[PDB]
Amino acid sequence: KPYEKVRIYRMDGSYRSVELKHGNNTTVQQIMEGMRLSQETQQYFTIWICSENLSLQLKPYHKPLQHVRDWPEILAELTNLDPQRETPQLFLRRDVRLPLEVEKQIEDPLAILILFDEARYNLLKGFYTAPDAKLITLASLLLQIVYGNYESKKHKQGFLNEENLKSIVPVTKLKSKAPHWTNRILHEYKNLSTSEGVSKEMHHLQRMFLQNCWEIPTYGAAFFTGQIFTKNHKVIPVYVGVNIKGLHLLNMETKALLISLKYGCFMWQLGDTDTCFQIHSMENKMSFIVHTKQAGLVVKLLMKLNGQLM
Amino acid sequence: MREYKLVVLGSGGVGKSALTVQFVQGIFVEKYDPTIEDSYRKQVEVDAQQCMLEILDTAGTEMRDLYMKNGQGFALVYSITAQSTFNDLQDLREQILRVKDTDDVPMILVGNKCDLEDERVVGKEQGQNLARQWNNCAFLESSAKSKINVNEIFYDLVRQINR
Ligand SMILES: Nc1nc2c(ncn2[C@@H]2O[C@H](COP(=O)(O)OP(=O)(O)NP(=O)(O)O)[C@@H](O)[C@H]2O)c(=O)[nH]1
Ligand SMILES: [Mg+2]
Repeated sequence: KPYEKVRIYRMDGSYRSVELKHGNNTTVQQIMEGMRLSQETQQYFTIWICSENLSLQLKPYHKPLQHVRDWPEILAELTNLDPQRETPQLFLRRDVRLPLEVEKQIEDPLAILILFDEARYNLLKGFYTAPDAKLITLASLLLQIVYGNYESKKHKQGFLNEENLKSIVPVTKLKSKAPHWTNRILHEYKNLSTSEGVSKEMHHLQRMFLQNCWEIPTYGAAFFTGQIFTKNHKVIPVYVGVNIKGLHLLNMETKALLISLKYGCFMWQLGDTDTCFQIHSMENKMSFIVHTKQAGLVVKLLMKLNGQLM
Repeated sequence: MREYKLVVLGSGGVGKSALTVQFVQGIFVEKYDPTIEDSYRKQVEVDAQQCMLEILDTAGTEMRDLYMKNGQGFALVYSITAQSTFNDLQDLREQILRVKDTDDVPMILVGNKCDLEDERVVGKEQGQNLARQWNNCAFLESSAKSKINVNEIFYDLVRQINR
């Protein structure tokens, strides 16, 4: 009769409860088996442990409930965060190792909706830098997906208010850019709806959204936290994004893209202190050091994802 | 955008997950995987307003008092194919009224698997009779497989919560 279980969340706040057949010794691989996912759907995702200010992808052999238990110690090892305020949860998210070439052929509706939800989450949080036109296109697709077909009666005027805009553009653009995009967004939204060449099947629209995200530099990135000193060495807290394309630094406060480097165009070195790593950018003779107690994790991921590339 | 806490209740195998997944994700769940406890979120438009539905998909094989405390609307699901699942719903209805301490609870009786006419055990008039017994409760026969009256389950609960 009795059994143990854990909630595995997704970025929309939904969750699935999974049986823990080996209690807190149950592994990530065992939990993934315990989901409602095909061997089709499973290979694209894995378990992450996430609190408000640190999200980490777990290995298949990790025991996630023990990482939850040990979160204060993990935070102390990897960060300088307030442990009390960080309560971690387990999430099903995109595997950072998933090659873009593999993702581009995905047809499975469930896999698509899971990737879509996660991409939308990143977009609205400001982690996707892109030109105004791309963001407008993404916003138009979100209107079609969330609201269905454009109807002049419902949408032409007094629809795209500041509350509504919050659900379709990055939070970083809401105040100064987005209010000037409404007519452009509405135009593309209307065009989607009235274009019979555009499939209105939900998974088709979600895949179109993903197709527009795939060329964004930070797409599919794992993010780490750190600091750089301006080259009077004023501190700039940063997000370090690592994905199958390369390395990306965002200003933590503004989410502004500070630099984006593709694999094969830069080198890295773990600092001998282990509190930082150095990056050397090519056809540039330019260098910088990122300070972070996640330096070891960053360099190991860079090695892995660079190693994957043919 | 108002939030609506909906709860899908009923015995094992009646199609609670299949209905919820069809509604939320537009996918028909073919394989039977007994639920422990799943929650879904879905924005929809009902009566000219955007509504955020939080749908609790519960275990039928067997936390219940808490589900009823927190829930604003309840879909009580049986399979027209299985008498016992229909019989099991009386006690759930009574439990909800006890926990809420009122008859005035948003609710809908759902006879699922109506695409399986060849296997029907519970007649539609028996379902209708039970709904009337329940203070003229809302009633639908649905199919998660054929997409018959799936959205209507959840929209009706939202309308009931709004009155
Ligand atoms: N033909 C048909 N089959 C259905 C329908 N709804 C569900 N099923 C099937 O019946 C089985 C059980 O469905 P499921 O949604 O898992 O039932 P449940 O009520 O969630 N079970 P539990 O309480 O154990 O989580 C599945 O094989 C599913 O495909 C329907 O409307 N028509
Ligand atoms: Mg179920």
